[PDB]
Amino acid sequence: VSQVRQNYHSDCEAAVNRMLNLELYASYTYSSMYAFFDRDDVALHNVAEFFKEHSHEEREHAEKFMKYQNKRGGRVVLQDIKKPERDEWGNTLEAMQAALQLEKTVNQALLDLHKLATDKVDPHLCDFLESEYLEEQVKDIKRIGDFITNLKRLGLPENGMGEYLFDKHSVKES
Amino acid sequence: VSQVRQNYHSDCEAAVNRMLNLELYASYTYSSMYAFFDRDDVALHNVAEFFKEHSHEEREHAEKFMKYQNKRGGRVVLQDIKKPERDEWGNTLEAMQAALQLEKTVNQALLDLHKLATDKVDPHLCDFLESEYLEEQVKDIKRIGDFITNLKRLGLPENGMGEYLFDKHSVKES
Amino acid sequence: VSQVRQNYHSDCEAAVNRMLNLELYASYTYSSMYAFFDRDDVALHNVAEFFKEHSHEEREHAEKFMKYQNKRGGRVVLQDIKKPERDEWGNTLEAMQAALQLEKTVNQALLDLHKLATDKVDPHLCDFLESEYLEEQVKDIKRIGDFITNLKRLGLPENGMGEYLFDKHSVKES
Amino acid sequence: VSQVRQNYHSDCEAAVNRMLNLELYASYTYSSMYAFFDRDDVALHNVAEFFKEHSHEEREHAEKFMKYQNKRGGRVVLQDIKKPERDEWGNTLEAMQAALQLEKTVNQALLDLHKLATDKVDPHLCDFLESEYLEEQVKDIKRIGDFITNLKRLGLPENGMGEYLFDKHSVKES
Ligand SMILES: [Cl-]
Ligand SMILES: [Cl-]
Ligand SMILES: [Cl-]
Ligand SMILES: [Cl-]
Ligand SMILES: [Cl-]
Ligand SMILES: [Cl-]
Ligand SMILES: [Cl-]
Ligand SMILES: [Cl-]
Ligand SMILES: [Cl-]
Ligand SMILES: [Cl-]
Ligand SMILES: [Cl-]
Ligand SMILES: [Cl-]
Ligand SMILES: [Cl-]
Ligand SMILES: [Cl-]
Ligand SMILES: [Cl-]
Ligand SMILES: [Cl-]
Ligand SMILES: [Cl-]
Ligand SMILES: [Cl-]
Ligand SMILES: [Cl-]
Ligand SMILES: [Cl-]
Ligand SMILES: [Cl-]
Ligand SMILES: [Cl-]
Ligand SMILES: [Cl-]
Ligand SMILES: [Cl-]
Ligand SMILES: [Cl-]
Ligand SMILES: [Cl-]
Ligand SMILES: [Cl-]
Ligand SMILES: [Cl-]
Ligand SMILES: [Cl-]
Ligand SMILES: [Cl-]
Ligand SMILES: [Cl-]
Ligand SMILES: [Cl-]
Ligand SMILES: [Cl-]
Ligand SMILES: [Cl-]
Ligand SMILES: [Cl-]
Ligand SMILES: [Cl-]
Ligand SMILES: [Cl-]
Ligand SMILES: [Cl-]
Ligand SMILES: [Cl-]
Ligand SMILES: [Cl-]
Ligand SMILES: [Cl-]
Ligand SMILES: [Fe+2]
Ligand SMILES: [Fe+2]
Ligand SMILES: [Fe+2]
Ligand SMILES: [Fe+2]
Ligand SMILES: [Fe+2]
Ligand SMILES: [Fe+2]
Ligand SMILES: [Fe+2]
Ligand SMILES: [Fe+2]
Ligand SMILES: [Fe+2]
Ligand SMILES: [Mg+2]
Ligand SMILES: [Mg+2]
Ligand SMILES: [Mg+2]
Ligand SMILES: [Mg+2]
Ligand SMILES: [Mg+2]
Ligand SMILES: [Mg+2]
Ligand SMILES: [Mg+2]
Ligand SMILES: [Mg+2]
Ligand SMILES: [Mg+2]
Ligand SMILES: [Mg+2]
Ligand SMILES: [Mg+2]
Ligand SMILES: [Mg+2]
Ligand SMILES: [Mg+2]
Ligand SMILES: [Mg+2]
Ligand SMILES: [Mg+2]
Ligand SMILES: [Mg+2]
Ligand SMILES: [Mg+2]
Ligand SMILES: [Mg+2]
Ligand SMILES: [Mg+2]
Ligand SMILES: [Mg+2]
Ligand SMILES: [Mg+2]
Ligand SMILES: [Mg+2]
Ligand SMILES: [Mg+2]
Ligand SMILES: [Mg+2]
Ligand SMILES: [Mg+2]
Ligand SMILES: [Mg+2]
Ligand SMILES: [Mg+2]
Ligand SMILES: [Mg+2]
Ligand SMILES: [Mg+2]
Ligand SMILES: [Mg+2]
Ligand SMILES: [Mg+2]
Ligand SMILES: [Mg+2]
Ligand SMILES: [Mg+2]
Repeated sequence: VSQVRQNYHSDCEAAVNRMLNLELYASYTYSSMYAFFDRDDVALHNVAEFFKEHSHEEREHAEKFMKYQNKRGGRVVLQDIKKPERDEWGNTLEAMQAALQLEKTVNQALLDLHKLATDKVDPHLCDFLESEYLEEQVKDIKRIGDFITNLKRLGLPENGMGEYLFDKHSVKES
Repeated sequence: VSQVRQNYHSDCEAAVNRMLNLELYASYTYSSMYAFFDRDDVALHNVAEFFKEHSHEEREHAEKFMKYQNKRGGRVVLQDIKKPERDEWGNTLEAMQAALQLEKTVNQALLDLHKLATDKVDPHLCDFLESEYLEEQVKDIKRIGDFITNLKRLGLPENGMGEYLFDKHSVKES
Repeated sequence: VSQVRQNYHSDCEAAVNRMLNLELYASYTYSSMYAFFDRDDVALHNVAEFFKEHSHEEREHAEKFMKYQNKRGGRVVLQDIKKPERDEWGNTLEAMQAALQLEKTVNQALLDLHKLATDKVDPHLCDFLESEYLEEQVKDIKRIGDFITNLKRLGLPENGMGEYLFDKHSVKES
Repeated sequence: VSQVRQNYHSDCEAAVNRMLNLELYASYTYSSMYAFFDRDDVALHNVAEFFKEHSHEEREHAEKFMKYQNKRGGRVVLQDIKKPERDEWGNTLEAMQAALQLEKTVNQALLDLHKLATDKVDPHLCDFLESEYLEEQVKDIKRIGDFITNLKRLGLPENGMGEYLFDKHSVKES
């Protein structure tokens, strides 16, 4: 084994690799949403830039797992990054609903990894997840939920003026 | 009696304690409104922060009565702070209507205390109410009335776009 | 359930509401201590301001639980804030002893909530308590214990000069 | 009558002259206390300077009544300023007790003048007293009461160390 390895279970090492892949998958889905809202026949540029920023965040999340793996003496093993589930995202409401589900999927994987780390008595991995992932996850889920509530209030999907107003007032001006 | 006490009637001392409690009650009601508008299924954050700020203002009002009591040689006597009348506040219009009524209730108590102070020939207490409470009360009542007029103009409760616009333009961006 | 809710047990939601109430109760007790030490026949103004500051801290603690509740998709439910156990607090030693007991009561409730969160496998709630509450609690308990030791050294309750000196040197000049 | 005179009763004019004299009397008493604490066999210089400052404040109070009289078209009429009741003031506790009584005597005269102004339906004079005199009076009475409580706590009159400590910590370093 690696000269640095201590209290790091093979199962946790493998699960970290799977989590890395999921972060990259999430990044790619957000990239797709960016490209969709940038289309000339969609043209909601603040929404597009919101998703582009989140795509970058998720890739940073992935890189943090790579660094973590090496710090513990595990070995990064990469797999294909699967393309997103859709090629087009409907409108801001449909995209935000998909984002909420994606964030909850990522959250569940993080919680499952915490359970595994707990089972294998790995407090360093528990701390890493709690300090770097779990709270930012709850914050993102809350933000997207708040957005969905406002999109519904604004009459999405039917109310185009509502969708226009959301892009101008609810997401940061880019 | 207290060595500082002069021209301070027992009835006024007691009424100041009751007014202190009412300020704390008002604070707590505004706290509840803050928490409601912060819910993910309500998500009107500028409205939420408006009510949070008012909750802090009312607690400051209460503390000013505590200080006043001691300055005159009266004794602060606290009672339970009753929970607010509602657990959920409907929407921005319903909440603002409740706020208007609350501010008028507080105003009536201040006016009643002024009547008592006048009856007991206590010009210091009259001045305190006039200089620190009565005008700020009229200003807050006017502000909330103006808000209600605009919420009705915007089609509340039915018009969700109107409610969204109020939160963006009528209350301070937080 | 709330669209944001994930891995949040009803028992934990309820316990967070109870903890919120306890924070408000603690705030109110400290408010009472402030008013007592501000009396003309007590007149220990640095001690008074110490308790006023702690009253504000506890209310901030309460507000942080409200925000937490909403972030997780729980619902804030408020109850009456009970008045403090005493109307007068004796002297600086008696008040500090009551403060120590209060801080230990709050600490026990936080520890009990951590046990519940652990039982329900909620690492986000565990992290929240550990990162935002448990250490600041230990620090406050240590500070108050240190104060009590010094008040006893200074000859409280009998030694009025000792009590005067504590207010001038041990608590921050306000 | 004076070309400016309007709604100013002769009784109020006379009472303003009497109040002016009382302010000058209070100033002179505080001057005497200053000189006493400046004695080489008393030598409490921060206490001395406290009383000197208050002597100046009272003379400013007197001058404000002179200005007021002329603003309303009344005529300033001066009488002898009687010497203080004592030639020596015992110690810090005795002096502060005399100061408390003096401030309450001045306060009673201000309250009596407010009653007269009310009886003669003079809202300008009522406002003047409320805005310029009554609250600063309550503040000074509270401050002196707080001092007396602390002097007693410090073991005055017998405890010379207590008296020394009061001069160093309770009154401003001059
Ligand atoms: Cl290992
Ligand atoms: Cl181990
Ligand atoms: Cl692997
Ligand atoms: Cl496959
Ligand atoms: Cl999808
Ligand atoms: Cl598709
Ligand atoms: Cl998903
Ligand atoms: Cl985090
Ligand atoms: Cl939003
Ligand atoms: Cl609509
Ligand atoms: Cl705008
Ligand atoms: Cl009285
Ligand atoms: Cl009177
Ligand atoms: Cl009462
Ligand atoms: Cl009741
Ligand atoms: Cl109501
Ligand atoms: Cl309700
Ligand atoms: Cl009401
Ligand atoms: Cl006002
Ligand atoms: Cl408005
Ligand atoms: Cl409408
Ligand atoms: Cl859940
Ligand atoms: Cl789970
Ligand atoms: Cl509950
Ligand atoms: Cl009960
Ligand atoms: Cl107690
Ligand atoms: Cl009691
Ligand atoms: Cl307790
Ligand atoms: Cl902490
Ligand atoms: Cl200490
Ligand atoms: Cl001792
Ligand atoms: Cl006239
Ligand atoms: Cl007239
Ligand atoms: Cl005259
Ligand atoms: Cl004579
Ligand atoms: Cl005398
Ligand atoms: Cl004499
Ligand atoms: Cl006198
Ligand atoms: Cl004043
Ligand atoms: Cl003092
Ligand atoms: Cl003594
Ligand atoms: Fe992520
Ligand atoms: Fe994410
Ligand atoms: Fe108020
Ligand atoms: Fe108010
Ligand atoms: Fe706009
Ligand atoms: Fe607390
Ligand atoms: Fe505390
Ligand atoms: Fe004066
Ligand atoms: Fe004076
Ligand atoms: Mg090797
Ligand atoms: Mg392996
Ligand atoms: Mg495929
Ligand atoms: Mg842990
Ligand atoms: Mg953290
Ligand atoms: Mg994030
Ligand atoms: Mg995320
Ligand atoms: Mg995340
Ligand atoms: Mg937000
Ligand atoms: Mg007494
Ligand atoms: Mg009474
Ligand atoms: Mg009830
Ligand atoms: Mg005013
Ligand atoms: Mg106001
Ligand atoms: Mg108000
Ligand atoms: Mg008010
Ligand atoms: Mg306005
Ligand atoms: Mg729903
Ligand atoms: Mg439940
Ligand atoms: Mg009870
Ligand atoms: Mg920490
Ligand atoms: Mg603390
Ligand atoms: Mg604490
Ligand atoms: Mg604490
Ligand atoms: Mg320390
Ligand atoms: Mg003429
Ligand atoms: Mg005349
Ligand atoms: Mg004579
Ligand atoms: Mg004033
Ligand atoms: Mg003054
Ligand atoms: Mg004065
Ligand atoms: Mg005065
Ligand atoms: Mg003071």
